[PDB]
Amino acid sequence: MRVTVYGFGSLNYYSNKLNVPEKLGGEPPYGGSAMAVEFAKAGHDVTLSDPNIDKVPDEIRKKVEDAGVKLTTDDIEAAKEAEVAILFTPFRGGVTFKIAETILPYLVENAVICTTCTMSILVLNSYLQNAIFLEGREDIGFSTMHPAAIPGTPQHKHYLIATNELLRKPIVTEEQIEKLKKLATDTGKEAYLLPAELVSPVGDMGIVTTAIAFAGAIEYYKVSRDILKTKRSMTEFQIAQSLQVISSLVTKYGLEGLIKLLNVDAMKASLQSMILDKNEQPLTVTASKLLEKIEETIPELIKEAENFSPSEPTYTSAPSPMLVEHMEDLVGDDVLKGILRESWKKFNVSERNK
Amino acid sequence: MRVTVYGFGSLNYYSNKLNVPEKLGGEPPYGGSAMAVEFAKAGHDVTLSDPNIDKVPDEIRKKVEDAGVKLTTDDIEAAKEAEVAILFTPFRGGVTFKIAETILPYLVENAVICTTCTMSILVLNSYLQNAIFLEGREDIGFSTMHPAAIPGTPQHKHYLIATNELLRKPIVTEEQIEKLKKLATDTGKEAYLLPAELVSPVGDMGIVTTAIAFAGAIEYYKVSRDILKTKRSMTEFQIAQSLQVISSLVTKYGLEGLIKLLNVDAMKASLQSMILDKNEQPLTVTASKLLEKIEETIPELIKEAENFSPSEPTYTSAPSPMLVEHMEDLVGDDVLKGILRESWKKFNVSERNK
Ligand SMILES: Nc1nc(=O)c2c([nH]1)NC[C@@H]1CN(c3ccc(C(=O)N[C@@H](CCC(=O)O)C(=O)O)cc3)C=[N+]21
Ligand SMILES: Nc1nc(=O)c2c([nH]1)NC[C@@H]1CN(c3ccc(C(=O)N[C@@H](CCC(=O)O)C(=O)O)cc3)C=[N+]21
Ligand code: NA
Ligand code: NA
Ligand code: NA
Ligand code: NA
Ligand code: NA
Ligand code: NA
Repeated sequence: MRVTVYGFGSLNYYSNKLNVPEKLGGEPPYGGSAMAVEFAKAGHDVTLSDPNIDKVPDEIRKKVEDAGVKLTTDDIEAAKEAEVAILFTPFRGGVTFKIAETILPYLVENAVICTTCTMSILVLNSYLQNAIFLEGREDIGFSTMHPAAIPGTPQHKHYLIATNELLRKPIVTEEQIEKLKKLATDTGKEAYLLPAELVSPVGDMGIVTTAIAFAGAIEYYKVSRDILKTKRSMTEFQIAQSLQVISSLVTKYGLEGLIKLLNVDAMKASLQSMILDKNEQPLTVTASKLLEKIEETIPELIKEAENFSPSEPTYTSAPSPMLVEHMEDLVGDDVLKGILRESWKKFNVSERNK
Repeated sequence: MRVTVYGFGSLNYYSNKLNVPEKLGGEPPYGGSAMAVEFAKAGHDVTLSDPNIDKVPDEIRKKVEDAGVKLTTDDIEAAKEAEVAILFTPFRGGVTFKIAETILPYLVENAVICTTCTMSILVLNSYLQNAIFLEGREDIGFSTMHPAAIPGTPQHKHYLIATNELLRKPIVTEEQIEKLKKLATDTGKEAYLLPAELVSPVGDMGIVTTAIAFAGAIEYYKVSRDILKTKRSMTEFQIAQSLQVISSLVTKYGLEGLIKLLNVDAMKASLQSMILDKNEQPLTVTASKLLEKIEETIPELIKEAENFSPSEPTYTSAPSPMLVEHMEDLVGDDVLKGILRESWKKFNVSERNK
């Protein structure tokens, strides 16, 4: 199939800033370039478009070209025969939007546009609605080829592919998803099909918080089921509440607010009474140990927390899905969609140091 | 001061169901009874009201009475001179509401009603609004004496006391809070003053999820700051999103939905690329290890997840505080308060096994 990868990947970031050969493995080139080489080795007709191809050293460029990858700096020309367009584009503001809007009229009929860790597919799909109406591109599909790893490292053994699950309207077809699954299996990677909204919390760097919180909830569920002998309904309410509260505090008041309002000393004290089976509670015990010296590890945050004051009140435990249902019933989806747009932009209050 | 503790504490639960002397320490009686004995030893005029005082063994009853605690089965008479009324009442439906509504006209002027781990003070305060209007008890204060531990165990060294912080309207006065702080310091306990909405996620059994997720977010913040060298705004967005998503999934689809939709295999794979400094990432490493055998530990949930299907779509990442602000602007608080009522009731979809 004809695949165009947009973005080589930052050579300096993966070599000097984050020592990827040392911390994870493999050798440069990492990122979009590695993805392209793999698709080309599988026998796909691959093009890699990047405006800075001339800054790539000759030895690395030659290695990429030898695999069969066609290199170019022309994004529009690179889109012309593309059945799959993968955006390995900057975190930087507006670069991904610009590229997607520019290639949109040139992609082949039924082409699918895929984002990676730097852009939510839902944010991109929403941003392009008027362009789709104007260019009559309702045939274009939207999904992801999220590596949830750095391509070129031994850890990259899969791709997270966004599906229509949990969405009100579809953004991709079954045929398009099959093409993405094939790109993954043709290159020896496991294809993980997830609801589109979950690709980011599962694939991005936040997987650390996602997995620790999820593992912590299962640990609390096992203590509740086996030791406290409490009701499932009570256990699920406690998990939902704890996580909604922390999320609300970080969103509204930042990490400094989260720390000042929850009270680390209180959490540490309270947690002592839930250490009921040391052998069956690895995370509780590990977390308790961390809370003991937490102030030495994050002095900069402890200082912000000491100078923090909540500017206005809020309902930290209000369950989002319940507020979402009420809002949808009261004003409808389009009106509600003009909220998930303002959230991702923060990736405002953070800028103003709030 | 005159304090009335409502509820002895369940002798069978703390001795046979949860082996408290073995798992935590100390000796029976645990709970409300222990709290009463401590306030009586400090020199307070203490009354303990419980309908089942005659079921308490004589030796345990004698030990309580010897400390100066007045035992009774009459809740109304027990309220008559009470400056502080502490509800160490059942998790069981409507028992706490009944007692609070019944003693409300008899408490002394400016008395404060305190809940413990079995009832949110905000839920109770909301439920009693018409009774307060009718009995002209706008002088009554609402707060907590949450042990965030089992009173009588060596771990119980503090109390969580609800304040007006983060609330739109106050529920307690400074004088009332000072009385609670005194009950705590008079009995050698640390007084932890928290915003009323945070007493439950910090004090209740959910502290396991609260502390693991919080510790996990700080661990991810340190990896982001020191190793990835990414922006604070990006880090806080990732923490907020991860936790909002997990909370939304558990609230709407239960633990079985959470497990099926996030995909444990995907989370485990993705997490491998964020293990960047083993020595500085205890929770990531511990969580990764747990995900490896997670299916053997919770087969009952893995089976529900296999038979799970989302009934309707939702926005799992919608930030609650943003939806709260919009709702408050669109319909006002009273209209919005008729939502936090339906949430706590679940402590519906859970009952229907959804
Ligand atoms: N499951 C998984 N998902 C990931 O998404 C993932 C991972 N594992 N392992 C490590 C790579 C690395 N990573 C970065 C995050 C932010 C910046 C970032 O903020 N870069 C800025 C500037 C960085 C700088 O110059 O210091 C930028 O490109 O604009 C970079 C790299 C996430 N990764
Ligand atoms: N920081 C902290 N906060 C706590 O709130 C806390 C703690 N540590 N350590 C352990 C005690 C124990 N605990 C229970 C939770 C639910 C039931 C429960 O659901 N009981 C049911 C029935 C129990 C049965 O009969 O099996 C009931 O009373 O109706 C009991 C006990 C929370 N505790
Ligand atoms: Na996230
Ligand atoms: Na902040
Ligand atoms: Na809901
Ligand atoms: Na909780
Ligand atoms: Na459930
Ligand atoms: Na907000």
